[PDB]
Amino acid sequence: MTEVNLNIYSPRWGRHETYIVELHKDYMEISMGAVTIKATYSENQDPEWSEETLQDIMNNDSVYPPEITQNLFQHAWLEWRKGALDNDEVTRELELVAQWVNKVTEAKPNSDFWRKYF
Amino acid sequence: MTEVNLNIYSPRWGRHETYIVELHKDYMEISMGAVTIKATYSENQDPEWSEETLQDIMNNDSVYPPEITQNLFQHAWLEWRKGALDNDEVTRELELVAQWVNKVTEAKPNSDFWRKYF
Repeated sequence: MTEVNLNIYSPRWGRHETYIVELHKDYMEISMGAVTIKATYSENQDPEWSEETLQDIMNNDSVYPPEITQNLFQHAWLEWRKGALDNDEVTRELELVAQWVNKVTEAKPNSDFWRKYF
Repeated sequence: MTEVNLNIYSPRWGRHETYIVELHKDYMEISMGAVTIKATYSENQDPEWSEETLQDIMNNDSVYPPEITQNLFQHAWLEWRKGALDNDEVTRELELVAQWVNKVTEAKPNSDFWRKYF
Protein backbone atom coordinates (compact mmCIF):
# COMPACT_ATOMS: atom_id res chain seq x y z
CA MET A 1 0.00 0.00 0.00
CA THR A 2 1.15 3.44 -0.97
CA GLU A 3 -0.96 6.30 0.29
CA VAL A 4 -1.45 9.57 -1.55
CA ASN A 5 -2.97 12.55 0.28
CA LEU A 6 -4.70 15.06 -2.02
CA ASN A 7 -5.82 18.54 -0.99
CA ILE A 8 -9.11 19.46 -2.62
CA TYR A 9 -10.63 22.86 -1.93
CA SER A 10 -14.27 22.48 -0.92
CA PRO A 11 -16.53 25.49 -1.50
CA ARG A 12 -19.02 23.82 0.83
CA TRP A 13 -16.72 23.94 3.87
CA GLY A 14 -14.62 26.90 2.77
CA ARG A 15 -11.41 24.92 3.24
CA HIS A 16 -9.17 22.28 1.72
CA GLU A 17 -10.27 18.73 2.41
CA THR A 18 -8.00 15.69 2.28
CA TYR A 19 -8.90 13.01 -0.23
CA ILE A 20 -6.95 9.88 0.63
CA VAL A 21 -5.98 7.50 -2.16
CA GLU A 22 -4.89 4.00 -1.10
CA LEU A 23 -3.02 2.19 -3.87
CA HIS A 24 -2.66 -1.61 -3.90
CA LYS A 25 -1.82 -4.10 -6.60
CA ASP A 26 -5.29 -5.61 -6.26
CA TYR A 27 -7.40 -2.51 -5.65
CA MET A 28 -7.53 1.23 -5.12
CA GLU A 29 -9.62 3.07 -2.53
CA ILE A 30 -10.48 6.74 -2.41
CA SER A 31 -11.89 8.20 0.80
CA MET A 32 -12.98 11.60 1.92
CA GLY A 33 -14.40 11.53 5.42
CA ALA A 34 -16.49 8.46 6.21
CA VAL A 35 -17.15 7.59 2.57
CA THR A 36 -14.88 5.26 0.61
CA ILE A 37 -15.13 4.21 -3.02
CA LYS A 38 -13.17 1.33 -4.49
CA ALA A 39 -11.83 -0.05 -7.75
CA THR A 40 -10.72 -3.69 -7.89
CA TYR A 41 -8.44 -5.02 -10.62
CA SER A 42 -9.14 -8.06 -12.78
CA GLU A 43 -7.01 -9.84 -15.40
CA ASN A 44 -9.47 -9.77 -18.29
CA GLN A 45 -11.79 -6.87 -17.54
CA ASP A 46 -11.73 -3.18 -16.74
CA PRO A 47 -11.62 -2.43 -13.02
CA GLU A 48 -14.80 -3.05 -11.02
CA TRP A 49 -15.91 0.10 -9.24
CA SER A 50 -18.10 0.38 -6.17
CA GLU A 51 -21.55 1.81 -6.88
CA GLU A 52 -20.64 5.15 -5.30
CA THR A 53 -18.58 7.34 -7.65
CA LEU A 54 -15.88 10.00 -7.22
CA GLN A 55 -18.34 12.64 -8.53
CA ASP A 56 -20.66 11.51 -5.75
CA ILE A 57 -18.24 12.29 -2.95
CA MET A 58 -16.91 15.43 -4.61
CA ASN A 59 -20.26 16.95 -5.58
CA ASN A 60 -21.15 16.41 -1.93
CA ASP A 61 -18.42 18.96 -1.13
CA SER A 62 -19.63 21.31 -3.91
CA VAL A 63 -16.67 20.31 -6.06
CA TYR A 64 -17.61 19.77 -9.71
CA PRO A 65 -14.66 18.30 -11.64
CA PRO A 66 -14.66 17.03 -15.22
CA GLU A 67 -16.41 13.67 -15.60
CA ILE A 68 -13.11 12.08 -16.68
CA THR A 69 -11.58 12.78 -13.24
CA GLN A 70 -12.34 9.34 -11.78
CA ASN A 71 -10.92 7.73 -14.89
CA LEU A 72 -7.70 9.73 -14.40
CA PHE A 73 -7.32 8.23 -10.90
CA GLN A 74 -7.86 4.80 -12.43
CA HIS A 75 -5.20 5.41 -15.08
CA ALA A 76 -2.64 6.61 -12.53
CA TRP A 77 -3.28 3.49 -10.42
CA LEU A 78 -3.12 1.01 -13.31
CA GLU A 79 0.20 2.49 -14.50
CA TRP A 80 1.67 2.51 -10.99
CA ARG A 81 0.47 -1.07 -10.65
CA LYS A 82 2.58 -2.31 -13.55
CA GLY A 83 5.57 -0.39 -12.26
CA ALA A 84 5.56 2.42 -14.84
CA LEU A 85 5.38 4.94 -12.00
CA ASP A 86 7.10 4.68 -8.67
CA ASN A 87 5.53 5.86 -5.42
CA ASP A 88 6.72 9.48 -5.60
CA GLU A 89 5.70 9.75 -9.24
CA VAL A 90 2.14 8.47 -8.88
CA THR A 91 1.92 10.93 -6.03
CA ARG A 92 3.10 13.79 -8.30
CA GLU A 93 0.78 12.83 -11.13
CA LEU A 94 -2.26 12.60 -8.86
CA GLU A 95 -1.34 15.91 -7.27
CA LEU A 96 -1.54 17.35 -10.81
CA VAL A 97 -5.10 16.07 -11.06
CA ALA A 98 -5.97 17.67 -7.71
CA GLN A 99 -4.36 20.92 -8.84
CA TRP A 100 -6.52 20.81 -11.96
CA VAL A 101 -9.67 20.20 -9.90
CA ASN A 102 -8.79 23.13 -7.63
CA LYS A 103 -8.16 25.35 -10.68
CA VAL A 104 -11.54 24.37 -12.09
CA THR A 105 -13.13 25.34 -8.78
CA GLU A 106 -11.13 28.59 -8.65
CA ALA A 107 -12.24 29.55 -12.17
CA LYS A 108 -15.99 29.00 -11.65
CA PRO A 109 -18.18 31.67 -13.27
CA ASN A 110 -18.32 34.68 -10.92
CA SER A 111 -21.34 36.76 -12.01
CA ASP A 112 -24.22 37.48 -9.60
CA PHE A 113 -26.29 34.98 -11.57
CA TRP A 114 -23.83 32.11 -11.27
CA ARG A 115 -22.83 32.86 -7.68
CA LYS A 116 -26.49 32.65 -6.64
CA TYR A 117 -26.81 29.25 -8.34
CA PHE A 118 -23.73 27.24 -7.40
CA MET B 1 -36.78 32.38 -29.37
CA THR B 2 -33.08 33.24 -29.34
CA GLU B 3 -29.74 31.80 -30.36
CA VAL B 4 -26.44 32.01 -28.52
CA ASN B 5 -23.17 31.19 -30.28
CA LEU B 6 -20.53 29.90 -27.88
CA ASN B 7 -16.82 29.50 -28.63
CA ILE B 8 -15.23 26.38 -27.16
CA TYR B 9 -11.51 25.74 -27.63
CA SER B 10 -10.72 22.28 -28.99
CA PRO B 11 -7.18 20.85 -28.83
CA ARG B 12 -8.36 18.31 -31.39
CA TRP B 13 -8.96 20.99 -34.05
CA GLY B 14 -6.63 23.71 -32.77
CA ARG B 15 -9.47 26.26 -32.76
CA HIS B 16 -12.57 27.50 -30.98
CA GLU B 17 -15.48 25.34 -32.10
CA THR B 18 -18.86 27.06 -32.34
CA TYR B 19 -21.56 25.53 -30.17
CA ILE B 20 -24.95 26.92 -31.13
CA VAL B 21 -27.50 27.14 -28.34
CA GLU B 22 -31.10 27.55 -29.48
CA LEU B 23 -33.44 28.70 -26.71
CA HIS B 24 -37.18 28.25 -27.15
CA LYS B 25 -40.01 28.37 -24.64
CA ASP B 26 -40.64 24.62 -24.83
CA TYR B 27 -37.13 23.27 -25.39
CA MET B 28 -33.45 24.06 -25.79
CA GLU B 29 -31.05 22.66 -28.38
CA ILE B 30 -27.27 22.67 -28.50
CA SER B 31 -25.54 22.05 -31.82
CA MET B 32 -21.92 21.41 -32.70
CA GLY B 33 -21.52 20.86 -36.42
CA ALA B 34 -23.87 18.05 -37.42
CA VAL B 35 -24.68 16.96 -33.86
CA THR B 36 -27.67 18.26 -31.90
CA ILE B 37 -28.77 17.40 -28.37
CA LYS B 38 -32.08 18.55 -26.93
CA ALA B 39 -33.69 19.35 -23.59
CA THR B 40 -37.49 19.48 -23.53
CA TYR B 41 -39.45 21.43 -20.92
CA SER B 42 -42.18 19.62 -18.98
CA GLU B 43 -44.73 21.30 -16.72
CA ASN B 44 -44.36 19.08 -13.67
CA GLN B 45 -40.89 17.58 -14.04
CA ASP B 46 -37.27 18.48 -14.65
CA PRO B 47 -36.43 18.99 -18.33
CA GLU B 48 -36.04 15.80 -20.38
CA TRP B 49 -32.48 15.65 -21.75
CA SER B 50 -30.88 13.60 -24.51
CA GLU B 51 -28.90 10.68 -23.10
CA GLU B 52 -25.92 11.88 -25.12
CA THR B 53 -24.75 14.65 -22.77
CA LEU B 54 -23.08 17.99 -23.49
CA GLN B 55 -20.03 16.45 -21.87
CA ASP B 56 -20.11 13.55 -24.37
CA ILE B 57 -20.13 15.79 -27.45
CA MET B 58 -17.41 18.00 -25.99
CA ASN B 59 -15.29 14.90 -25.22
CA ASN B 60 -15.36 14.36 -28.97
CA ASP B 61 -13.56 17.69 -29.35
CA SER B 62 -11.06 16.51 -26.71
CA VAL B 63 -12.70 18.89 -24.23
CA TYR B 64 -13.33 17.72 -20.64
CA PRO B 65 -15.77 20.19 -19.05
CA PRO B 66 -16.89 20.11 -15.43
CA GLU B 67 -19.71 17.56 -15.06
CA ILE B 68 -22.17 20.27 -13.91
CA THR B 69 -21.81 22.18 -17.22
CA GLN B 70 -24.99 20.80 -18.79
CA ASN B 71 -26.93 21.65 -15.65
CA LEU B 72 -25.65 25.24 -15.90
CA PHE B 73 -26.99 25.48 -19.46
CA GLN B 74 -30.31 24.15 -18.19
CA HIS B 75 -30.39 26.79 -15.47
CA ALA B 76 -29.73 29.73 -17.78
CA TRP B 77 -32.41 28.42 -20.13
CA LEU B 78 -35.03 27.93 -17.41
CA GLU B 79 -34.37 31.41 -16.03
CA TRP B 80 -34.56 32.95 -19.52
CA ARG B 81 -37.69 30.95 -20.19
CA LYS B 82 -39.67 32.67 -17.43
CA GLY B 83 -38.18 36.05 -18.32
CA ALA B 84 -35.75 36.29 -15.41
CA LEU B 85 -33.09 36.94 -18.08
CA ASP B 86 -33.44 38.86 -21.31
CA ASN B 87 -31.69 37.89 -24.54
CA ASP B 88 -28.50 39.80 -23.81
CA GLU B 89 -28.34 38.48 -20.25
CA VAL B 90 -28.78 34.84 -21.23
CA THR B 91 -26.05 35.38 -23.82
CA ARG B 92 -23.51 36.73 -21.33
CA GLU B 93 -24.32 34.19 -18.62
CA LEU B 94 -23.79 31.32 -21.13
CA GLU B 95 -20.62 32.97 -22.39
CA LEU B 96 -19.28 32.88 -18.84
CA VAL B 97 -19.88 29.12 -18.84
CA ALA B 98 -17.99 28.75 -22.13
CA GLN B 99 -15.21 30.89 -20.67
CA TRP B 100 -15.02 28.55 -17.68
CA VAL B 101 -14.81 25.50 -19.92
CA ASN B 102 -11.98 27.19 -21.84
CA LYS B 103 -10.08 27.83 -18.60
CA VAL B 104 -10.48 24.17 -17.61
CA THR B 105 -9.07 23.02 -20.95
CA GLU B 106 -6.17 25.47 -20.70
CA ALA B 107 -5.36 24.22 -17.19
CA LYS B 108 -5.52 20.50 -18.03
CA PRO B 109 -2.55 18.54 -16.61
CA ASN B 110 0.29 18.69 -19.14
CA SER B 111 2.92 16.32 -17.73
CA ASP B 112 4.20 13.82 -20.29
CA PHE B 113 2.36 11.15 -18.34
CA TRP B 114 -1.02 12.87 -18.64
CA ARG B 115 -0.51 13.99 -22.28
CA LYS B 116 -0.10 10.36 -23.32
CA TYR B 117 -3.50 9.65 -21.83
CA PHE B 118 -5.71 12.58 -22.77
